[PDB]
Amino acid sequence: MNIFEMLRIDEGLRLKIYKDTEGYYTIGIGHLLTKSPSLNAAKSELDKAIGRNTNGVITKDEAEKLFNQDVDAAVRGILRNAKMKPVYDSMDAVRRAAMINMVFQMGETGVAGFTNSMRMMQQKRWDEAAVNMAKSRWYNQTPNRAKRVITTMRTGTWDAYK
Ligand SMILES: [Cl-]
Ligand SMILES: [Cl-]
Repeated sequence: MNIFEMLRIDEGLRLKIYKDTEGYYTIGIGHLLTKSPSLNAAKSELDKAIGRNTNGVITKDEAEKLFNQDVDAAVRGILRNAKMKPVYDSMDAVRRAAMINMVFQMGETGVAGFTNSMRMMQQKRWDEAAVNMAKSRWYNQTPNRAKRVITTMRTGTWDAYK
């Protein structure tokens, strides 16, 4: 197990434009196209990212290609972030994966609001961090996924994904 398998489980795979849980157009493995309500807008964004006239449909290879780019960008975002980097650097690999999943789902902006939790993470206070993270819109909106990620943060193992 690695970050890629993990996120593939959490996000699934759809080759056609679809609305995610918040109702934003998305495609592939969690690739958000746009938050605007125009499907055209979306299609336009899609074509821009793929480099062709997709007509709202992509292949599996294309989806995986967007996915590689997206994972990479998320890691890089963490490293470039002054408050996150040190937390991330302080943790083992499994827990790092958990943080990348959060940033991938909610962006640097959303993750940005887990300060308190990140403090406890840095201090290796797992149980507490886990409890603090559950107090969030994130957990209330997408509880099953949140739970998986929280257990992974808490335990440092992949048990939630087995
Ligand atoms: Cl893109
Ligand atoms: Cl969920």
